Amino acid sequence: MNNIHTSTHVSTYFNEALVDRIDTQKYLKSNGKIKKVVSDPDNHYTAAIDDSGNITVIVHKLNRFVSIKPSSPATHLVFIRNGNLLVAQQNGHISQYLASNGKLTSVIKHHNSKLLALEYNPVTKQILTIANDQCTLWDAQSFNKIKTLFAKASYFATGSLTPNGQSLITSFQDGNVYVWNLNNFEVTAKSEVEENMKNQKISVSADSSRFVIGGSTAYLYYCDISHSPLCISSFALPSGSTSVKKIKFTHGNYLGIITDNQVFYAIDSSTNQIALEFRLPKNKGITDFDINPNNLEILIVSGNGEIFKYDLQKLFIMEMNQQQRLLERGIESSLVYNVLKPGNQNHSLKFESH
Amino acid sequence: HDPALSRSFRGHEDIITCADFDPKMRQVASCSKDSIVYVWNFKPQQRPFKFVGHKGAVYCVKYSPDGETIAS
Repeated sequence: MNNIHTSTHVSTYFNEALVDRIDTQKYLKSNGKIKKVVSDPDNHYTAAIDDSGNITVIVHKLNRFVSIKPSSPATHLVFIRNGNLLVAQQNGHISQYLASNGKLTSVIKHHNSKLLALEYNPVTKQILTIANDQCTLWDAQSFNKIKTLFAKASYFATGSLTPNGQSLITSFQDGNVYVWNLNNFEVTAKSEVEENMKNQKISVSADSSRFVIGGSTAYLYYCDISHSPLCISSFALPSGSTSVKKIKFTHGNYLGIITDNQVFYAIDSSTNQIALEFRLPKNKGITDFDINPNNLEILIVSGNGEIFKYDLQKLFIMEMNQQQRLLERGIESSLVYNVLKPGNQNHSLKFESH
Repeated sequence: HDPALSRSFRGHEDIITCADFDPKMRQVASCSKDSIVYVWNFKPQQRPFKFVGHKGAVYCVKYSPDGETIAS
């Protein structure tokens, strides 16, 4: 007594104004549900990983899908300018197929890890993989390597590239977060931190003035390059938070956060406040999503066999309509949101970077 | 404002240990102390489904919150 169920915070908005239908029965033949979406930086191809196999790529104009026979699920997919798809498999290998045919072109291996987190930088042609104790970085063509950047001390936790700019940010098991000179194996930017975060990814804004750090602990660390240290502040999250699995960025001030309390959050960095708070069901839970950064169009695969076709601006205006009616009455959205405030220095991930 | 015993689930040969609900309002789940669980709906014309398994006692049944799988 009395927990919060079912799909009351997800399908209830996501299906609000659809212009098409996902004929779910077309895609879900498994005794099972979609657990993750691995996806296209160009958003449209949203592949569905289930608990069965044949990872598919769902194509949302055709109401058809790409069937890529092998069962091996991805940690993430990268689709690029020329029609190719790179699949970072959970099997330790990254398999590239032509996205358009599902035809294998190459496999990248170097990683010996359960995690091969991907990020793609379309302006470097570089694909980065976060795995084991390193960052393998390579030409997006994915037939060679440029180099691997390494953590030779405490265990590597994670890292990410800047997609409409150029940098690599990585971190340690001890939360130390640092920035690399992408062409010199050089860490120019270093940190010493108190929050030790396991199971983290560092999310990078496309023009990386802004960064955020997730992890095994329920705290988020925030960066702004206009100020020193790059990581300036951090703070605790609304009650019930546990750990954070993923954060993505948009062109607005926004972080899209997947928290393992099975609630999606969206945060506005100008004060670092939570605009959106939306939960998913048991099976069929938070899966993952794609974004059009300038209207925040969302291409989310919900594990329920629904793809939305909702966006953050519509979900925001829904929340902001509540507020606009009350802005007329003086409501402060920062508190409505849960704006979180900077604390002390002894639990921070403060980081200097140039 | 009545405790309202309404209409019982017929059968359930002996030995009853639990019940739960499918929030369609309602498919009722229940279970016995030997080899059987049941799931059925009212609108009494509906016939219940008798599940076979749990050759030992079934202590409790609960539905997933959406009323889909019945756990036993």
